[PDB]
Amino acid sequence: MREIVHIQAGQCGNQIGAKFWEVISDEHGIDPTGSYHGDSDLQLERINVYYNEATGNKYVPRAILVDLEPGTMDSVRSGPFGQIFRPDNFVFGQSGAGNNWAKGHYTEGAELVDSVLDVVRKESESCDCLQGFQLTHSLGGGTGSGMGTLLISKIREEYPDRIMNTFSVMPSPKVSDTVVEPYNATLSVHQLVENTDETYCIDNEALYDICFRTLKLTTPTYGDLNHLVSATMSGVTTCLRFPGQLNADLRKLAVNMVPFPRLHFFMPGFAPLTSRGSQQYRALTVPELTQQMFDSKNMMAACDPRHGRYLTVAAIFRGRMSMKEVDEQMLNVQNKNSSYFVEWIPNNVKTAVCDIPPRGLKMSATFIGNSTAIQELFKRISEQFTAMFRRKAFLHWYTGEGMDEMEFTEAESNMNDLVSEYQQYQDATAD
Amino acid sequence: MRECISIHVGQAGVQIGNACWELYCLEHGIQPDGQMPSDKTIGGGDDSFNTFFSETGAGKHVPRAVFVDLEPTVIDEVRTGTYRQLFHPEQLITGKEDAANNYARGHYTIGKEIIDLVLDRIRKLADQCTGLQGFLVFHSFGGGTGSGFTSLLMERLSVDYGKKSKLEFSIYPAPQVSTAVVEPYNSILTTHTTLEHSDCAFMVDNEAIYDICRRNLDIERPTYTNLNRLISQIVSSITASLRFDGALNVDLTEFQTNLVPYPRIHFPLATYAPVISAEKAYHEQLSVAEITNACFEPANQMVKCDPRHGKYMACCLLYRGDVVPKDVNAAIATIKTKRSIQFVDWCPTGFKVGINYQPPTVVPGGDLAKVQRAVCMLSNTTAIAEAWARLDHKFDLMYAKRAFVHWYVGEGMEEGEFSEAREDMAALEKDYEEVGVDSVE
Amino acid sequence: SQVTVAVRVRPFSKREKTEKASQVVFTNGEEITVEHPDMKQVYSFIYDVSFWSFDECHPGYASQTTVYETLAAPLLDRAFEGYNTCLFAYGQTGSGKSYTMMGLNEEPGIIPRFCEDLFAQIAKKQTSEVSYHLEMSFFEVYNEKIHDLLVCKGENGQRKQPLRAREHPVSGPYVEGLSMNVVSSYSDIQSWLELGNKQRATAATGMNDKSSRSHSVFTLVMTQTKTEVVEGEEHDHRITSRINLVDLAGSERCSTAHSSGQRLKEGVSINKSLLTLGKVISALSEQANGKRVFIPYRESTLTWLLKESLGGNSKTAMIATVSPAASNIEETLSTLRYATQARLIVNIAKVNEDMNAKL
Ligand SMILES: CC(=O)O[C@H]1C(=O)[C@@]2(C)[C@H]([C@H](OC(=O)c3ccccc3)[C@]3(O)C[C@H](OC(=O)[C@H](O)[C@@H](NC(=O)c4ccccc4)c4ccccc4)C(C)=C1C3(C)C)[C@]1(OC(C)=O)CO[C@@H]1C[C@@H]2O
Ligand SMILES: Nc1nc2c(ncn2[C@@H]2O[C@H](COP(=O)(O)OP(=O)(O)OP(=O)(O)O)[C@@H](O)[C@H]2O)c(=O)[nH]1
Ligand SMILES: Nc1nc2c(ncn2[C@@H]2O[C@H](COP(=O)(O)OP(=O)(O)O)[C@@H](O)[C@H]2O)c(=O)[nH]1
Ligand SMILES: [Mg+2]
Repeated sequence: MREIVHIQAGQCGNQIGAKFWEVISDEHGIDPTGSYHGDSDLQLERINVYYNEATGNKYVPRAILVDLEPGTMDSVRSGPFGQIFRPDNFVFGQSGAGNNWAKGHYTEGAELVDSVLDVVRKESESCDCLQGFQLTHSLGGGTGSGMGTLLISKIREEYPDRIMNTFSVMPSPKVSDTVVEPYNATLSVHQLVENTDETYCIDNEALYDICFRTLKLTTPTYGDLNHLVSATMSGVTTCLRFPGQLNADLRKLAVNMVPFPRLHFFMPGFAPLTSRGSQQYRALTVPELTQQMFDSKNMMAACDPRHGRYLTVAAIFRGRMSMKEVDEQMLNVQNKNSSYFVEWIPNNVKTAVCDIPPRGLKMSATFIGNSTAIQELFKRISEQFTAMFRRKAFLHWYTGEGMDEMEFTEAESNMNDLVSEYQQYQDATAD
Repeated sequence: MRECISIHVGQAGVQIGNACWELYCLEHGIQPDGQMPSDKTIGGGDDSFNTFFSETGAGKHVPRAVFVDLEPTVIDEVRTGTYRQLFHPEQLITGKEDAANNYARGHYTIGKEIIDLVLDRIRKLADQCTGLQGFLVFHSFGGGTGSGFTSLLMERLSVDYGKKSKLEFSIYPAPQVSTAVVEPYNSILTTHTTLEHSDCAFMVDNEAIYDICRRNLDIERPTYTNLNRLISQIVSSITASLRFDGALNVDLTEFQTNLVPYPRIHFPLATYAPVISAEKAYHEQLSVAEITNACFEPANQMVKCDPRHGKYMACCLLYRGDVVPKDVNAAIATIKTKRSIQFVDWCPTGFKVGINYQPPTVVPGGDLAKVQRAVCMLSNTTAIAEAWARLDHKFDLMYAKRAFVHWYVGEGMEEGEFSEAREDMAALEKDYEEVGVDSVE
Repeated sequence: SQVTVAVRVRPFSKREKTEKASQVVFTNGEEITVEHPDMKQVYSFIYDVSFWSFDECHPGYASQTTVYETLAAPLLDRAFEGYNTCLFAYGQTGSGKSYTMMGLNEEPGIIPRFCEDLFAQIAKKQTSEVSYHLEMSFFEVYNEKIHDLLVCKGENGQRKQPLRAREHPVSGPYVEGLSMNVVSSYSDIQSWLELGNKQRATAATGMNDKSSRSHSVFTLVMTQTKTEVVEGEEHDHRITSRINLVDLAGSERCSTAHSSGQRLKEGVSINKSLLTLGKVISALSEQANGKRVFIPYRESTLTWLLKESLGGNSKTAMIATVSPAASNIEETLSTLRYATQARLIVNIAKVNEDMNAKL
C-alpha cells in the first residue's frame, strides 16, 4: 500500500506542522494521546498513507523536523499535539544560521544532513511501498531553505522515480518581512527547479487579503493562515486516502500538470471560504465553487492571472456530487474566458472526486494551476536581485563561509531563463 | 455448454461491474451471497445458468469474472461492501502504483508483476469452462490500466488462445469533455494494439449519456452509477441470447461476423431505445415502430456521431419481450424507405436479428421503469471516422510542440512509437474514407 | 539556416548476402522510399541530402571521401572565419556508424580526414606571423552524469569521477577539472581516441555486445594567434574556435527488448537526451527562419554544454546511418522519424498586413 513522508525545517515548517497534523488528526479521528476516538470504520482503513502503527492501538505520524535552533521546537513540545511525535524524529542542532543561506547549506546543513538521513532512511524503509515525499518550508529564512534544499538534492540523487513535493513559501512584493529574501529564495529556486517534480509556490499577502477582505476576520495570526495552507495540503491527497467516483494521486497531478519538466511551479486555491455569519446567504453547489475559485481573490500568490494565461489546471473535489455538473461547468468556463487558456492544448483540466468530505462540510474543492502569472513573482525577484548584485551589497557574508560570485551569477541566469520560458507563451501566439 | 469470461479493468471497469453483477443477480433472482433462494422456491433445474455462474456441491455460486485496477482504493470496497462474500477472493489488485494516466506504466513497468497472474487465473477458469471462453473486456481509454494493461492482455491472449470471440466494450472520450489532459496519448496507442488482436470493440461516450440524462428521463444531477446501469442493461441486452431461451437465439460468434466486414473496421456503436422514466413510462404505447425509429435517431445514440455525415456498413439488433417478427419486418422496411439514410451498395441486406422472450428487469430506486419489451442496437458506420479524425487534430499539435511527453519515456517508452502509431490511425481513416463510395468500375 | 541534416546507408555485407536479406529501401535519388513485406502500406521521406551508398556503380555514388568533401568545406570555413561548429551522428549497430566516422586503417572515415586536412592547412599557413595551438578533450554522458574518458584511472574501483557543469557569464558552459591535451600529429589523437573509446561503456543486450549505454563527445579547441601591432609586439586578440563531434546511441525500445534493472535506466536517460536534442534542433531551424523563440537548453546536461556551440553564428549538422535489413525495419524507420522535423517546410502559413511603405 501507498505511503507518504513529511519534512519540516526552519520556523515556518515547524509552525505549519503544528497546525497540519493538528487538522489531519481530527480528519482521521486521532487525539493528542496518539489514540483513536472517531466513529466510523473508514478513517482507519487508509490512515497508513501518513501514519505508522503502535502498541496500544495508538498511531504516530512519519513526520520529521530539521531546524537547527531548539528555540522553536520547544514551542512544539509545550504544545497541544507536541507529545505524539517520536522524540528521535525531532532532529536538531545548535548555532542558528542568521537568516543566511550559506550557513544553512555549506557549513552546518552539510554537516547535519547525515544525522537527518539517519532518521529519513529509518522511516522510509519501514514503508511497504512508496509514492513520494513532502516538504513544508519557506525562503528568506535560513535552515528553511538551505538545509532543506540540500536534503531535496540528496534525496533526488537517491530516488530518481519517487516524487518530491515542496509546499514552499516565496516572498511578497510589497512588504519584505526579511531583508535578504531575494538572494536566499533565488538560490532555492536554482537548486529546486531541476531537483523537484512539483513545487507549490505560495505567498503571504494573498492570505492577508483573504483574511481581511473575504472572511472578514479582524485580526488574524500566522496560525489562522497556516490553517488554510494545511487544508490546501489536505484536499490534494483526499483521493489517495478515501474512495471516490474518480480517484487520483500525486503522480497523476504532477504528470497531468507538468508538461515540461522545469515548468512545475504551481499556484493553489481553496473553495468554499465564507464569513462565519454570512454562509447563510449561499448554496453549497458546484457553480458557486467554480465561480469563487478562478477569481483573483482565492489564490495564494497575489500574482495577476488576467495579466497572463494558464497552461493547465487541476481540481480535486470532495463530497457527494454529480460529475455531470462539474463537466458542464468546466466546459462553460473554458468556453467563456477561452482567451485566458491556451490554443495549443485542446483541453486544459482533469478532475478528482471523493465521497468523504471533512468533519463539518458537505462540498469542497482544492485548486491547482500551472500558470504564467508566476512570472512577475520572478521578474520582481530578479529585479530586486540585480539592484543588489550591481554593487555587491551584502555579499561578503555569503562568501566568507566559502562561496563565490559565480554561483550567484548561475542562479540569476537560470532564473532569467525560466522567466523567458514562461514569457514564450504569454503573447497572442496565433499563426 | 457455452460460457463467457468477463474481465473488467480500471475504475471504469470495476464500477461497471458493480452495476452489472448487481443486475445479473436480480435477473436470475439471486442473493448477494451466492445462494439460490429463488431455487429454494422452485427447487431444481438449470436456472442458475452456467453461461456465467459456476456452481458447487454446497450450493454456493460464483461468476466467471475478475477485475484489476492497480489502485486498491477502489476494489477494497468490493472486498468489504454489500456484495463482498460473492466474488472470488482473487481480484488482482497489486496497486502498489497507479497508472499515472499514462500508457508507459500500464504496458511496461507496471504492466508486468500481474499479467502472469491474470493469464494464470484465466487458465484456472477456462479448464472448467466446457465451451467457448468468449472474452469480454470492459475497459476505457483515457483511464490508465484499461489502456495499457488491456493492450498487453489482448495481444497475449491472441497468442495463447486465438480463434475465439474477444470483445471490448471500451469507453471513448467525448470530443469536448474530459477528466484528463493527456487523454489522447492514452487513447490512441490502445487502438494501434487492438486493431490486430481484438475482433470487435464497441464504444460509448460519456457526454452522450450525459445528454440523455435530461432529454428523456428528466434528470440533471446524475452520478456515474446512473450511467453504469445503462451500460449494464446494454450488456444484458447482448448476453440474454446465450443466457435464456429464445425464438431467434444469437451467439457472440455471430456479432463478430455479421458486423465486421473487414478486419480493421471493427469499431461499432451501441444504443438502447426505451430509456424512459416511470412517469413517461405511461403516456405512451412503446410500440415497436417508434422504438425502432428511436434505434436510428441521432439523439438517443450513445456517442456524439452524427451518422447523416457518414453511411451504414451494417446494423444489428437484439430485441426483448413480447415481440412479433412481422412487426419487426414492418419497422425494418419502414426504416429502409427513408432518404435520410444511405446504406452502401455492398450491404443491401443491412440487418441481423436475434430475439429473447425474457424482457429486462427493474432495479430498486434506480432510473428506468418496468416495461413489457425493450430493444438494443449495434451499428458499424462510417461517421465515427470523423471522431477519430478529431483526435489527430487533438493529437498533432501537442506532439508537434512536444507537450506532456517526458513523463512517458521516464518509464521506458520511445517517441517514434507515436509517429508509427499516428500514420496507422491515419491509414484507418482512409479505409473509412475509401469504402464509402458507390463504385461503378 | 543551413543545418542540413543528411542520411547514409550501409551496403549490405557478404554475411548478409549469405542470408539474402531482402532489399527494403528503394531510392529515386533525391527522395527516399521504403517498403514492407505486407506490401500495402508505404512511406516517403525527403531530406536535403541523400547518400545512396548501397550500389557500387549506380550514378550519384556516395563515397567516403565524397562524404568528407560534401560537408568539410563549411567546417574549415566557419572555423577560420572565427566561429564554432559541431557535428551530430545518429544510428545503431547494423548501421556501422564506426565505419562512417572512423572508417578503417585502409578505408578512411571522417575524423581522420578532418584532422589531417586541418594539420595540412595549419602547416601550410604556419608563417612567423601566426601560431595555431590546438588542444583536445573527450568525455561521455551516462545516466545524465558527465564522466571523463581521457582519465588514466588510478588504483580504485571504476568510480568514474563525476565532474560538474558550471557557467561563466562570458563564454558560459564549461567543466571544472576537465583534462586536456595537445595535438601535433594525427597519430596522437588517434591513440587518445583509441583509448578513450575503451572506457565508454556498452552491454550485451539481446541484440549484441557493443550497444553503447552512453553518449560520446569529442571537442577540439583551436587558438589562432596572428594579431600583431604596428607600434610593437602586441597581440590585441587571440581568436578561439570550438570544433565538436559526437556519437550517440539509438533509441532503444524497452517494449520488445524486455531488459530490466540498470540497463533500463541507461536507456531512459539516453532517450530523454535524444528527445531534448531533437527539440533543440527544431528550435534552431525555427529561429534561423525569422521567428525569435526560446530554446529548452537547460533540460539535459549535454545540451547545457553546447548553448554557445549550437547557437547564433554556429553552423552545424547531423548525419544519420541506417541499414535496409528486414530485421531492422522498425529501428530504421524510427531513425528517419527522429530527423525529418528539421525539414524547412513544416506547413508554415502566410500572413502580411503591414502597409506603411510610404515615404
Ligand atoms: C457551523 C460551521 O460552519 O462550522 C465551520 C465554520 O464555522 C466555518 C467558518 C469554517 C471554519 O473555518 C474558518 O472560518 C476559518 C477560521 C480561521 C482561519 C481560516 C478559516 C471552521 O474553523 C472549520 C470547520 O470545518 C473545517 O474546515 C474542518 O473541520 C477542518 N478542520 C480543522 O480546521 C480543524 C482545525 C483544528 C482542529 C480540528 C479541526 C478541515 C478542513 C479541510 C480539511 C480537513 C479539515 C468547521 C466545522 C467550522 C469551523 C470550526 C468554525 C470554514 O472553514 C473551512 C475553510 O472549511 C470557514 O468556512 C468554512 C465553513 C464555515 O464557514
Ligand atoms: N462511461 C464511464 N466512464 C468511466 C466510468 N468510470 C471511469 N470512467 C472513465 O475512466 C477514466 C479513468 O479511468 P481509470 O483508469 O480507472 O483511472 P484511475 O481510477 O486513476 O485508474 P488508472 O488510470 O488506471 O490509474 C475517466 O477519465 C473516466 O472518463 C464510468 O463509470 N462510466
Ligand atoms: N506563511 C507563514 N510564514 C512563516 C510562518 N512562520 C515563519 N514563516 C516565514 O519564515 C520566514 C522567516 O525566516 P525563518 O524561516 O523563520 O528563518 P529560520 O527558521 O531561522 O530558517 C518569513 O519569511 C516567514 O514568512 C508562518 O506561520 N506562516
Ligand atoms: Mg488509477
